[PDB]
Amino acid sequence: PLVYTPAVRGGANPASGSYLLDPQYVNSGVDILQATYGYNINGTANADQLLQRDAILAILEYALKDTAFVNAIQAVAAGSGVTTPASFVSACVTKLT
Amino acid sequence: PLVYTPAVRGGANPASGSYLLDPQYVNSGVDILQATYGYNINGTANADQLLQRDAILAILEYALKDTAFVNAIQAVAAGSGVTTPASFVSACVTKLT
Amino acid sequence: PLVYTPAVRGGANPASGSYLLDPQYVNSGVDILQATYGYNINGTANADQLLQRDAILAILEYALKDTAFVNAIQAVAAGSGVTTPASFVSACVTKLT
Amino acid sequence: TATGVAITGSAPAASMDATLPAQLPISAASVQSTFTLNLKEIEESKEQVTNEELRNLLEAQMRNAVEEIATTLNKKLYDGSGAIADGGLIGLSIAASGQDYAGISSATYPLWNVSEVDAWDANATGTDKRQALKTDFMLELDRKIRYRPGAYDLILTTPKVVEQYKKVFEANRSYQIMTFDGQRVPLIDLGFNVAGYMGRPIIDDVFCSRTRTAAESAITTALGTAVDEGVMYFLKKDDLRFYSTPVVGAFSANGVYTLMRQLAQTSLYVDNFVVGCIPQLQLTTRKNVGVIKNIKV
Amino acid sequence: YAGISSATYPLWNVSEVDAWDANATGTDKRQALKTDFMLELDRKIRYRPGAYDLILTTPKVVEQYKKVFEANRSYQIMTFDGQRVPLIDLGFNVAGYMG
Amino acid sequence: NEELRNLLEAQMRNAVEEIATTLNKKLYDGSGAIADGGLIGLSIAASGQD
Repeated sequence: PLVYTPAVRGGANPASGSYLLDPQYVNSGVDILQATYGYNINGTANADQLLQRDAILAILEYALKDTAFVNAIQAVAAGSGVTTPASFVSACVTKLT
Repeated sequence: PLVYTPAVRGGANPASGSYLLDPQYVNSGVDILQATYGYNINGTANADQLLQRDAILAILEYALKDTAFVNAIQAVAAGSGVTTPASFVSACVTKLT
Repeated sequence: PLVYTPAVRGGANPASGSYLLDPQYVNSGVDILQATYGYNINGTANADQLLQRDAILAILEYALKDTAFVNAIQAVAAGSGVTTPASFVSACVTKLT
Repeated sequence: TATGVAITGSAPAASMDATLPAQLPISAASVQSTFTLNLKEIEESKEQVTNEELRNLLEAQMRNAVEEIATTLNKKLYDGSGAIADGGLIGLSIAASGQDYAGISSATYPLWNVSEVDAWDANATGTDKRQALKTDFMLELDRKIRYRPGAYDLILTTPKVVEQYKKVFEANRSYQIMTFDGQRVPLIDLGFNVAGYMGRPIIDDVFCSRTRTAAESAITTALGTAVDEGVMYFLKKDDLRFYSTPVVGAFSANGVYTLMRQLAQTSLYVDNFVVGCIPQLQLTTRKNVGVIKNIKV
Repeated sequence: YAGISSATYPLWNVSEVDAWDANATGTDKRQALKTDFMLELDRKIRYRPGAYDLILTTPKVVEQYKKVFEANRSYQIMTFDGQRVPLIDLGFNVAGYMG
Repeated sequence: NEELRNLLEAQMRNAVEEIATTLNKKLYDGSGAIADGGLIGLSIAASGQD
């Protein structure tokens, strides 16, 4: 089970529901990201959605900055059946399951 | 071999360098990103980083919006040993090999 | 592998692309020709059509003036089945191959 | 929301409105043209050529290149679903449909779609279906603009569909003769123009079309093409604006800002000109939009 | 007609409207004269913005243009007071198409 | 925006105008029925009902 907390230093769960992501340097070098993240805008979360939001922020704080995650998602995009990038995001599903 | 053009319509490679992402609705419901993406700010991309940036913008545009991928990344975070999410991304990277 | 140049004394490759053929006396006697030759008008000559243009100016500068080429082309115009002068020009393809 | 609770009730289930962001970048593409004319050519064409609009090559071709930017641009105002090859435009084919166009979808939000009188009508005989503009595809569109309470000012109409609009009249007219005693013989004309559908005039564009979607797969594989050539586009003129960037040194050529910039010289007797601009189109509020897709044409 | 074949430059070859249909029954498929022909030709002449002045009409086709009026015309007497009687013309001559 | 800036006052007239736009909607569909305001409406006020 994941014990994630929002990875900004102060301002994890804001009052306005607009969690401002920290700037992160993504290719380990040359590119910055600078996202935000708005909370509930179509109702609330349905207690599966508190776990999916728990992992969307986990794949976005720690994984894109990490240089071991991006070297494997590069080699998924170098497979011999991956074009037209909706089959990229369906090939890496079958890897994870 | 992943071929890829950016999913924003008239903003494929900008002149100012600041590729502004279109807002996508991520949790299949209730949230919103409104990300950006800065180009070369710590050097230039040396022809292997044109493939890592190729896979970062694919996992950011066409993956977090998809509701089959986010349930596939949810189950990895609900295993046995995925705590303090540097072990979450290490349990994610062994599944991608 | 001819290295053919246009036979005007000055004015081989003209600036405006209107290569004015100098007047030539064709039957060795009685007629005058007075052509021109416009260069690129439906694109560029794409490195193969330079060689075809190399053989049309040669048949126009140096061949119709000649008195032996015109007697050989006279003999093809008295063959067994040479009428309707598009079977004339297809009977001399089968001579030149 | 606003629910009905009892008079001795409790607090009813909090809620609040939602606003959404928008998009349409103008930062990526452009549209350009070049000349590459000599310095001898511009001189000896002042004596040899005859017409006065061919003697000056630099004056003529610069007009001939600005007016090519203008005619390649509204061709891509009905197209341009892509990229650098289209010119960075977006286009009225996707800005008047159920597609995304600003990041705001239509599957998630059903109120970001336009009014459609799609006339394929898949129940008739095969490979032909495409029922003609009768009259009730058009006062039925006006019903759908009223539920989503908007108005319109302008109709777009490829001149094939004006020819189908004009044949609506000839199924509903008949000539009549009156005031006949001893004067001049009656005098047939049998021809008529178009005032344009109740004071909202019908402009007609030669280059107007609409690329069929990928959801209309069985339509475009039964007709061979996807250009559809039969759209109407009931639009509002003050709700649809055009952008271009004023870079320094640029001049306005019929509203569109263009920049000249003669290039550098390498030798004598050569010029190498260029000319270009950078466009973008905007369609705020899909309320004031109505389309009559798939006419018999 | 001048030096230009229409196959290499398609901005020649005049906008035509044919009246054969190639699939009606019989041996004479000529599709007599509808008003749709003068609207279909005006459509294909609009895509290249030129405007005609004349129509040249062998006078058998003027009869076919005149027999279109006879399909849809009638006579209405919208004056009821007396003092005069109507007078039949039953004849009419052609001004031309759209002026 | 000068309308989303004041967050209390804007949501105040998005509620008063929401009470009104659900009120004529139940001027046609009332039938008592406490889950819609207790109105009656013209479904049974202009018919053969009681």
